[PDB]
Amino acid sequence: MKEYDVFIIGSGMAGMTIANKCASKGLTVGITDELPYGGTCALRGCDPKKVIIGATEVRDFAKRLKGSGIDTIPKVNWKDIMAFKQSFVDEMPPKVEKGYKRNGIDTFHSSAKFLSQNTLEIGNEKIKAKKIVIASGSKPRVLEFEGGHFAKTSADFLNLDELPKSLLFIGGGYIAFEFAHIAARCGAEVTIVHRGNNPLENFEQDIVKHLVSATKKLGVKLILNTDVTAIEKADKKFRVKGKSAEKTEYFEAEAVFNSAGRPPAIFDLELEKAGISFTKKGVSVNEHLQNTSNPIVYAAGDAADSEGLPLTPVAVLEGHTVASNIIKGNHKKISYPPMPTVVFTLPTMASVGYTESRARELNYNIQVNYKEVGDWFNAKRLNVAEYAFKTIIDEETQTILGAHLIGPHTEETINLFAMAIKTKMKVNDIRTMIFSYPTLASDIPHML
Amino acid sequence: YDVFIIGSGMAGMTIANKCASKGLTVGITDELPYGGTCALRGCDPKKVIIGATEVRDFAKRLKGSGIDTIPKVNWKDIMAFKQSFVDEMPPKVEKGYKRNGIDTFHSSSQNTIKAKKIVIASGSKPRVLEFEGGHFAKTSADFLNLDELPKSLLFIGGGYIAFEFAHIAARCGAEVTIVHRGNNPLENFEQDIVKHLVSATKKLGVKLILNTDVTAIEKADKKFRVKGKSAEKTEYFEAEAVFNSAGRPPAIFDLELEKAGISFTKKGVSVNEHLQNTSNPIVYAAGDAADSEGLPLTPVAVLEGHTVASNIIKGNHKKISYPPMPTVVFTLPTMASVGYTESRARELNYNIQVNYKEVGDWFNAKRLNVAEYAFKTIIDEETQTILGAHLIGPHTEETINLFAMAIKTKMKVNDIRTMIFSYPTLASDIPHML
Ligand SMILES: Cc1cc2nc3c(=O)[nH]c(=O)nc-3n(C[C@H](O)[C@H](O)[C@H](O)COP(=O)(O)OP(=O)(O)OC[C@H]3O[C@@H](n4cnc5c(N)ncnc54)[C@H](O)[C@@H]3O)c2cc1C
Ligand SMILES: Cc1cc2nc3c(=O)[nH]c(=O)nc-3n(C[C@H](O)[C@H](O)[C@H](O)COP(=O)(O)OP(=O)(O)OC[C@H]3O[C@@H](n4cnc5c(N)ncnc54)[C@H](O)[C@@H]3O)c2cc1C
Repeated sequence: MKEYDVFIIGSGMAGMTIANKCASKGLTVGITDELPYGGTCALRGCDPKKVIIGATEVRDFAKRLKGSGIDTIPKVNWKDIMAFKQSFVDEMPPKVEKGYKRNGIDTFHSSAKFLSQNTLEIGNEKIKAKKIVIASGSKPRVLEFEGGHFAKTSADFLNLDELPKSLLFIGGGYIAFEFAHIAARCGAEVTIVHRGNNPLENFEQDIVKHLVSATKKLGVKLILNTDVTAIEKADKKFRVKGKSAEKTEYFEAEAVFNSAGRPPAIFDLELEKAGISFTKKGVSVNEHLQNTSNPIVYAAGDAADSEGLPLTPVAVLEGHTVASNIIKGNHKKISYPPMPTVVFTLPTMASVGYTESRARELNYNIQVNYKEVGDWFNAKRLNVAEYAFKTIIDEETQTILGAHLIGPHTEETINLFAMAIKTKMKVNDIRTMIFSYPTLASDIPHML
Repeated sequence: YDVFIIGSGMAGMTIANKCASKGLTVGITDELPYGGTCALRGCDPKKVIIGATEVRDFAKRLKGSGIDTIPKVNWKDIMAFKQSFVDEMPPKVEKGYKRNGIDTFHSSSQNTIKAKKIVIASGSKPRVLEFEGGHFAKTSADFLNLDELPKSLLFIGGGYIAFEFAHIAARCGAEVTIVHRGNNPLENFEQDIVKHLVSATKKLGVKLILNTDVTAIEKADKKFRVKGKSAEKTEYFEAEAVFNSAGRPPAIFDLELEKAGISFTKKGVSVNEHLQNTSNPIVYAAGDAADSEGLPLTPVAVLEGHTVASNIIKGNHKKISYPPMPTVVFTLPTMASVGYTESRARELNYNIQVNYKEVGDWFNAKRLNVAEYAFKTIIDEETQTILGAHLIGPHTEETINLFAMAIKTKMKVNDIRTMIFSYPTLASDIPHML
């Protein structure tokens, strides 16, 4: 058969990071992906989404200054932005292929299961390897209710030839809200059906409520405390059944979307046939991101049950660590800096570090600064109605435990709270800092 | 009075409000409405107007790529929008001053009303241009008060305001000229970066005239003819309005400084480490009015305020300390800098590593269809910390502050590389720049 130094399942951010890193320290590298090389982020995730959001920002901005110095609000041309998006998606796989060829990396284009501890079924073949890496990331949750198969994926949303006239999103996290915001701004009826009491349960609700507000003003119907129990095909539309505490509601839309959590993409690998430990949260890893059982097996990114948030940069960070323990031997212990996250709605919400309740749960002595500040210059000049913050400061050290933002540019500003946390910067050293002005960053000293 | 303050600017307001809260008697005077250059005739009103232009600019980068129509700026309606900001501010300063037992006065020897300690916070004024016809040239405040936009505009200058205003006017549909005396525009800034703003500014339909001294302005009908001499010719330039964009001397030359023995230069009131005058020790200065190590920025005016306020309140216990002072040119694309230029870090004999790159191909420049994206970082080799960073492209006005925090925190290069940033964002390009 073929022996390999490293064999990697999936050429995503974690797969690319290890493949490139190991191949340039001389090792023989075999990588396989069932889909074109790139990963969820580059082809069907963050990048394509952010491109699309581009044109909506133009529309949103023109709308905000209407009759305040702008007369015509542009309508988004759905056709042209998909093509623009596509030029980014189409270029990335050949770009990762070009690099794999220039690095002595064997490209395989087939799915992968374990046959044994150190062997894999790649199409027909039977590739053994010295160290094997699981970097499969996560997949859409299979909806286990009558009609579940009618619910299109996130990938399908980003590949729409035409924008449907109405869209329902089954979910209550970041994807449901980002895709609702895009759909509505491009001129469709949108509904969001979420099973929980609170949308974006993970985020500080004193921030989330302002996003719910903006989301209603946009013409997006938020349905809470509802389990979808069916999807039926009524002509070329869909009739969605939802059950709440007593009553039953039906909802019609030209397209229904699966916006649920994403389980780790590890359940079809025949893990058990290789003695590899796993949970419902993904591949079980130790402090070296080495499997807790089979020590030839490493995992990184969404496919690993780590303390890492399911974020592109985390997948890279975990990538550098796995590749290091492979190339040199188990020396490096994974260390997480702050993990800032963004919901790419307009207005954006951003969060880094602990929530109020999380910091109390950990018995930290805290100070809380929450403030709605829509009347601050930065919100008023851009005519953005929702601007609010919540900062969590440790009373003992006078450092930041966490920051939670909604308003203009929070996706950027959240990174200054990230750096303040990582550098253990005292609250008074941020207050007396000089920022460029007028800028959103320059409001940070007023948030403390 | 305990404290008497000349000018309710950012420095004036800061010292006034700070002293008044500790139980001191406070007297302040301006001459114009209370607020200062930034709030009423500077940064604030300028940023409001730039908003409308960002819409037009953005709806045009994505022209044919998801946007079909490019909106025209309504000069009247954004003036009105700008004016609502400016008009509501001075009554808001009264409400603060009155709610703290501060005496408001609205008029222009050693300590002559007399008071125990006196503060000079007069800020800066437009340079009086002293050539035949200099008076025709309107102030930058007048640009921000224009009822109507002229059809052509000429800017005498090579600094941030000349370019910021040229960008606005061009985007609003006007033929625009910059006449600069110097060899290079924006001389203080890294030229490896400035050259990219030059490129974009010409692509905008702006004529940049270099190495030219303006010798006259002549007013024929509702036009003006500007005369300009180089090493060769005396080229002439015609425009419905000419603007004074030349540099702002400190606003102290008409206060009769010599009548109080108070040290000054042409660069402003001479101050010590306490921001107390090097001669008269009853006199403190803050802002554009002080010849301090502080750049002429709003936040510097505030920082200098809090030091003067503290030395006055408890006695001379605090020596002014400057953090990194990031500055921005609010053109599109924006230009940003903080800390040392390459040549300045060499002048202080730092052993330096320099990272430059033009990166208009990177995802963040490419997805926004911004052609100009470049950076230049200056790293001290010994400590592996950032001495300076210099940026042009999308969001540099926001991103430059991360370089500021990195410098203040003596953050090692490798810890910026290992940081996790929100993605996709402009901030997440920082570790690639390093
Ligand atoms: C719509 C969407 C938007 C997102 N937006 C953001 C955002 O803005 N910011 C952010 O930080 N994160 C975002 N994320 C998350 C981000 O995409 C992931 O955290 C990151 O891409 C995980 O990368 P990975 O390397 O772990 O997996 P991926 O990068 O997805 O790579 C896994 C690869 O494995 C392949 N594969 C899977 N199973 C097998 C198998 N059995 N055999 C062979 N190949 C297999 C897949 O085809 C895929 O190419 C988003 C995700 C989605 C879905
Ligand atoms: C067009 C422009 C754009 C700018 N943009 C920016 C920017 O984007 N970012 C930034 O950080 N900085 C910017 N600045 C700089 C900023 O305006 C100043 O640094 C800031 O105003 C400093 O405040 P100050 O207290 O020193 O002066 P000011 O607040 O300007 O001065 C206070 C007041 O003193 C008054 N005064 C003058 N003489 C007398 C007198 N004899 N008696 C009584 N009162 C008097 C004046 O009327 C003035 O209103 C800009 C400046 C201009 C002109």
